[PDB]
Amino acid sequence: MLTELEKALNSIIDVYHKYSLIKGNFHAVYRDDLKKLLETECPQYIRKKGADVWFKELDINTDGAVNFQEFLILVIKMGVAAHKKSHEES
Amino acid sequence: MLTELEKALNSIIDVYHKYSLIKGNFHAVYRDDLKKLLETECPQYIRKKGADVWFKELDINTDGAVNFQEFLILVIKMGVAAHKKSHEES
Ligand SMILES: [Ca+2]
Ligand SMILES: [Ca+2]
Ligand SMILES: [Ca+2]
Ligand SMILES: [Ca+2]
Repeated sequence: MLTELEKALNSIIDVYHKYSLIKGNFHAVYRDDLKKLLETECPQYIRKKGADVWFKELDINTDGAVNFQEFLILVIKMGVAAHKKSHEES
Repeated sequence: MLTELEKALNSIIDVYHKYSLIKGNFHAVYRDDLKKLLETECPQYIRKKGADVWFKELDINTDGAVNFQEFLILVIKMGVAAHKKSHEES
Protein backbone atom coordinates (compact mmCIF):
# COMPACT_ATOMS: atom_id res chain seq x y z
CA MET A 1 0.00 0.00 0.00
CA LEU A 2 1.16 3.55 -0.74
CA THR A 3 0.69 6.49 1.60
CA GLU A 4 -0.97 9.76 0.61
CA LEU A 5 2.44 11.42 0.38
CA GLU A 6 3.77 8.65 -1.88
CA LYS A 7 0.82 8.99 -4.21
CA ALA A 8 1.28 12.77 -4.45
CA LEU A 9 4.97 12.39 -5.21
CA ASN A 10 4.25 9.71 -7.81
CA SER A 11 1.82 12.05 -9.54
CA ILE A 12 4.49 14.76 -9.54
CA ILE A 13 7.01 12.32 -11.01
CA ASP A 14 4.43 11.25 -13.59
CA VAL A 15 4.05 14.86 -14.69
CA TYR A 16 7.80 15.19 -15.29
CA HIS A 17 7.99 11.98 -17.38
CA LYS A 18 5.12 13.14 -19.57
CA TYR A 19 7.39 15.93 -20.78
CA SER A 20 10.85 14.43 -20.56
CA LEU A 21 9.72 11.57 -22.80
CA ILE A 22 8.78 13.97 -25.62
CA LYS A 23 12.11 14.01 -27.47
CA GLY A 24 15.91 13.98 -27.37
CA ASN A 25 17.39 12.80 -24.07
CA PHE A 26 14.40 11.16 -22.34
CA HIS A 27 15.59 12.25 -18.88
CA ALA A 28 15.60 15.93 -19.80
CA VAL A 29 13.03 18.65 -20.48
CA TYR A 30 13.87 21.26 -23.10
CA ARG A 31 12.80 24.90 -23.42
CA ASP A 32 9.67 24.29 -25.53
CA ASP A 33 8.80 21.20 -23.49
CA LEU A 34 8.86 23.32 -20.34
CA LYS A 35 6.64 26.00 -21.88
CA LYS A 36 4.06 23.30 -22.54
CA LEU A 37 4.39 22.01 -19.00
CA LEU A 38 3.95 25.45 -17.42
CA GLU A 39 0.86 26.57 -19.34
CA THR A 40 -0.74 23.14 -18.91
CA GLU A 41 0.06 21.99 -15.37
CA CYS A 42 0.71 25.25 -13.52
CA PRO A 43 -1.61 27.97 -12.10
CA GLN A 44 -1.94 31.52 -13.39
CA TYR A 45 0.10 32.98 -10.52
CA ILE A 46 3.03 30.80 -11.64
CA ARG A 47 2.54 30.91 -15.41
CA LYS A 48 2.49 34.71 -15.55
CA LYS A 49 6.21 34.80 -14.70
CA GLY A 50 7.18 33.76 -18.22
CA ALA A 51 8.40 30.40 -19.54
CA ASP A 52 11.77 31.85 -20.54
CA VAL A 53 12.37 33.45 -17.15
CA TRP A 54 11.46 30.16 -15.48
CA PHE A 55 13.77 28.20 -17.77
CA LYS A 56 16.66 30.56 -17.10
CA GLU A 57 15.92 30.13 -13.41
CA LEU A 58 15.68 26.33 -13.47
CA ASP A 59 18.60 25.56 -15.80
CA ILE A 60 21.30 25.96 -13.16
CA ASN A 61 24.25 24.42 -15.05
CA THR A 62 23.08 26.05 -18.29
CA ASP A 63 23.26 22.92 -20.46
CA GLY A 64 20.01 23.83 -22.23
CA ALA A 65 17.72 21.43 -20.39
CA VAL A 66 15.92 20.89 -17.11
CA ASN A 67 16.57 17.52 -15.50
CA PHE A 68 14.56 16.02 -12.63
CA GLN A 69 16.55 17.59 -9.80
CA GLU A 70 16.17 21.00 -11.46
CA PHE A 71 12.47 20.39 -11.97
CA LEU A 72 12.17 19.77 -8.21
CA ILE A 73 13.17 23.39 -7.70
CA LEU A 74 9.98 24.48 -9.45
CA VAL A 75 8.01 22.01 -7.38
CA ILE A 76 9.45 23.44 -4.15
CA LYS A 77 8.88 27.03 -5.22
CA MET A 78 5.28 26.15 -6.06
CA GLY A 79 4.73 24.50 -2.70
CA VAL A 80 6.14 27.54 -0.90
CA ALA A 81 3.94 29.84 -2.98
CA ALA A 82 0.83 27.71 -2.52
CA HIS A 83 1.38 27.61 1.24
CA LYS A 84 1.92 31.37 1.48
CA LYS A 85 -1.18 32.06 -0.62
CA SER A 86 -3.36 30.05 1.76
CA HIS A 87 -2.85 32.43 4.70
CA GLU A 88 -2.14 35.74 2.94
CA GLU A 89 -4.33 38.83 3.41
CA SER A 90 -4.89 41.99 1.37
CA MET B 1 -10.56 23.80 -11.36
CA LEU B 2 -7.19 22.35 -10.36
CA THR B 3 -4.26 20.92 -12.33
CA GLU B 4 -2.56 17.63 -11.50
CA LEU B 5 0.36 19.52 -9.93
CA GLU B 6 -1.83 21.80 -7.81
CA LYS B 7 -3.70 18.78 -6.51
CA ALA B 8 -0.43 17.04 -5.68
CA LEU B 9 0.94 20.04 -3.81
CA ASN B 10 -2.31 20.64 -1.89
CA SER B 11 -2.26 17.01 -0.81
CA ILE B 12 1.30 17.45 0.48
CA ILE B 13 0.36 20.62 2.40
CA ASP B 14 -2.73 18.90 3.82
CA VAL B 15 -0.70 15.99 5.18
CA TYR B 16 1.56 18.41 7.06
CA HIS B 17 -1.38 20.35 8.50
CA LYS B 18 -3.08 17.11 9.50
CA TYR B 19 -0.39 16.82 12.18
CA SER B 20 0.39 20.51 12.79
CA LEU B 21 -3.27 20.78 13.81
CA ILE B 22 -2.87 18.50 16.87
CA LYS B 23 -1.61 21.07 19.41
CA GLY B 24 0.19 24.37 19.87
CA ASN B 25 0.75 26.65 16.88
CA PHE B 26 -0.98 25.49 13.66
CA HIS B 27 2.27 26.26 11.81
CA ALA B 28 4.40 23.95 13.94
CA VAL B 29 4.86 20.19 14.24
CA TYR B 30 6.50 19.14 17.52
CA ARG B 31 8.86 16.21 18.01
CA ASP B 32 6.08 13.87 19.10
CA ASP B 33 3.78 15.08 16.31
CA LEU B 34 6.58 14.36 13.82
CA LYS B 35 7.02 10.82 15.18
CA LYS B 36 3.32 10.12 14.60
CA LEU B 37 3.47 11.52 11.06
CA LEU B 38 6.53 9.45 10.17
CA GLU B 39 5.02 6.19 11.44
CA THR B 40 1.75 6.82 9.61
CA GLU B 41 2.45 8.77 6.42
CA CYS B 42 5.89 7.51 5.46
CA PRO B 43 7.28 4.27 3.94
CA GLN B 44 9.61 1.96 5.87
CA TYR B 45 12.72 3.33 4.17
CA ILE B 46 11.97 6.72 5.73
CA ARG B 47 10.93 5.54 9.20
CA LYS B 48 13.93 3.27 9.83
CA LYS B 49 16.06 6.43 10.05
CA GLY B 50 14.67 7.18 13.49
CA ALA B 51 12.16 9.81 14.55
CA ASP B 52 14.68 11.63 16.72
CA VAL B 53 17.16 11.72 13.86
CA TRP B 54 14.62 13.23 11.46
CA PHE B 55 13.54 15.84 13.99
CA LYS B 56 17.04 17.19 14.60
CA GLU B 57 17.91 17.08 10.89
CA LEU B 58 14.72 18.93 9.87
CA ASP B 59 14.66 21.57 12.62
CA ILE B 60 16.91 23.93 10.68
CA ASN B 61 16.43 27.06 12.82
CA THR B 62 16.60 24.99 16.02
CA ASP B 63 13.39 26.40 17.51
CA GLY B 64 12.17 23.00 18.67
CA ALA B 65 9.51 22.70 15.96
CA VAL B 66 9.29 21.63 12.32
CA ASN B 67 7.55 24.19 10.07
CA PHE B 68 6.24 23.57 6.54
CA GLN B 69 9.36 24.93 4.81
CA GLU B 70 11.52 22.55 6.85
CA PHE B 71 9.13 19.68 6.21
CA LEU B 72 9.78 20.07 2.47
CA ILE B 73 13.28 18.67 3.00
CA LEU B 74 11.69 15.31 3.86
CA VAL B 75 9.41 15.55 0.83
CA ILE B 76 12.32 16.25 -1.53
CA LYS B 77 14.20 13.26 -0.16
CA MET B 78 11.19 11.06 -0.77
CA GLY B 79 10.77 12.39 -4.31
CA VAL B 80 14.37 11.68 -5.25
CA ALA B 81 14.04 8.16 -3.86
CA ALA B 82 10.68 7.62 -5.56
CA HIS B 83 12.10 8.89 -8.85
CA LYS B 84 15.06 6.54 -8.61
CA LYS B 85 12.71 3.62 -7.91
CA SER B 86 10.46 4.15 -10.94
CA HIS B 87 13.43 3.79 -13.32
CA GLU B 88 14.53 0.58 -11.62
CA GLU B 89 14.06 -2.94 -13.01
CA SER B 90 12.75 -6.14 -11.42
CA1 LIG C 1 13.32 14.88 -23.35
CA1 LIG D 1 20.26 21.92 -16.73
CA1 LIG E 1 1.00 22.15 15.92
CA1 LIG F 1 12.21 24.79 13.16
